[PDB]
Amino acid sequence: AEEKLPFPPDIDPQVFYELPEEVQKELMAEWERAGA
Amino acid sequence: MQIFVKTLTGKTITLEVEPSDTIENVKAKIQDKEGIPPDQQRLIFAGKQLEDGRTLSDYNIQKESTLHLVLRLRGG
Repeated sequence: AEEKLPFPPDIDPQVFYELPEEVQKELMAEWERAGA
Repeated sequence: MQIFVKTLTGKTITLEVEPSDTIENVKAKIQDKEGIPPDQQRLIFAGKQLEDGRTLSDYNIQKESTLHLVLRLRGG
């Protein structure tokens, strides 16, 4: 949560948190495997 | 007629559709507007997380219904 995730480019947590967790959370796990 | 698919950056793709197109046709028009692979597209409408074998009429989607996009990243 140290903003270690792929921020700030390609996405913003105001253009993808506009969802149910069920797909924001998969994004939050997809970035973990993305290299983050 | 043309829906407003808001992408992961706040931009709004706008492309023509019909109640005889399908949820894979909207991804194919997005593949024209952005060149994004339908294999990573994850089109959504009010969070009713759309399918890939329906029609816009099947969801009472209108010509400016607005949608969202939340692509897959796969691994790299």
